[PDB]
Amino acid sequence: EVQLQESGPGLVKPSQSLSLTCTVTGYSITSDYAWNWLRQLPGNKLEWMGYISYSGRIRYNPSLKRRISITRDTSKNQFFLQLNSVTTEDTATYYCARSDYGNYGRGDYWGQGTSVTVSSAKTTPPSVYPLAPGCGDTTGSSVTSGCLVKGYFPESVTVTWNSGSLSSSVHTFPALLQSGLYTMSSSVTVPSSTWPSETVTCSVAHPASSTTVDKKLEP
Amino acid sequence: DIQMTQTTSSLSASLGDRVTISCRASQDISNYLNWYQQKPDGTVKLLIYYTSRLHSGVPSRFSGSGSGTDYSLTISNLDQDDIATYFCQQGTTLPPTFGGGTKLEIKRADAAPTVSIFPPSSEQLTSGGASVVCFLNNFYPKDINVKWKIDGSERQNGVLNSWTDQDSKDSTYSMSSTLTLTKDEYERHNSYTCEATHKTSTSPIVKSFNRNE
Ligand SMILES: O=C(O)CCCC(=O)Nc1ccc(/C=C/c2ccccc2)cc1
Repeated sequence: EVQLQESGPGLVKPSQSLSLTCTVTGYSITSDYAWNWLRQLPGNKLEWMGYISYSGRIRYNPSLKRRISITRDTSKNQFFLQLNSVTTEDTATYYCARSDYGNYGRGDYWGQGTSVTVSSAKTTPPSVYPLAPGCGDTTGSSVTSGCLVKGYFPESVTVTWNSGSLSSSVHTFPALLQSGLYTMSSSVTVPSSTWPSETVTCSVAHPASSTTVDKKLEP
Repeated sequence: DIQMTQTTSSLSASLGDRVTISCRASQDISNYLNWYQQKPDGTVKLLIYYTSRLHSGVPSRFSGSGSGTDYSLTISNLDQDDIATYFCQQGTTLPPTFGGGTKLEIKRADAAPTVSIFPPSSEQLTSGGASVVCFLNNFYPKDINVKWKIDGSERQNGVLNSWTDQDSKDSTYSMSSTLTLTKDEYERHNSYTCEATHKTSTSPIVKSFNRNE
């Protein structure tokens, strides 16, 4: 029942500082253990950043000691990461974790990870386009429809579907960078006897821009 | 820093099988070695600490061995849930350091992709863009090739491909292919084809539409 979760901005400009919080519940950060910041860069290469012990002792990875600072607030049962002078190299998934303070050195509980992007690029909402079969494209047993989410920044985006039949297989394809901006897509497969009879619409949320659009799919 | 090396980054095995994943350290770490499971959503779980001791909750089909610099994780009676990346970590000195991980794929029966093509939308065309899209859904094995042809002529430039993670329940892969050209380029040609070449078939799977229809 120990739980950690990291929060903080998902987009930071080059040369500024990155700030994150880890909220701990079900255990007190003063009782025992070390409280760690880690990060995983593009290519899945995992890197320990530092800790604050339950007694307030602090240690840092030598590659980052010049730019890093970990603090705690025992009143809120939270610990914090500040990393200064960030560049694109600091784009990563950031993790908090509880570990043994010495002995076996095992990290026994981890947060889910939060994604931080370091770029000067502007926050842009997505364009959402319906994907329906062409007119002369007579089909068979079931029908695949989709949405194209193009030209947004930063990641991430959520695509949810509503149709009527719980025999809907959804696929969500990871986004790619198309010349500065992100593009992704999602598909849904429904029986041919439910569409175009029953309405199908995709919902695309983009929290960075706090936008939500719904495209109805038309034959 | 102690450098941790997992020489194998990719591994593919069948359900029930036994798999061994190896980890090596740049110096002697006296059995202070831990193993972790990272699921594709990024969730991380401790499996084994101090070479061979099970973390609370972990099934007994996970086990570990080793001494000195060489260590191994053994997963036997391999399960559908074990699709993950497996990382080692030395716990003897600061900074704590991790291996690059070994990705594990669960084998499955060969399956041919269900292919679909979509023309540019009404709305997109008004914007002056034109994206043709192709879904190749629910195939195995992962390796697959997609060829776009515009009026029969092959198109390599302006194509984006995106594979999903191995499906956690059925072990299939899916892929989207996206050809992006300008509205004017798009409107200069009649036929648009999407050709899937996969192990499951000797001849490609072809889907297309014609604008003059
Ligand atoms: O420098 C030394 O040799 C010993 C200093 C004592 C010490 O802090 N040991 C120690 C402290 C913390 C760890 C943490 C390991 C860890 C591993 C995975 C995730 C999060 C943390 C591992 C070892």
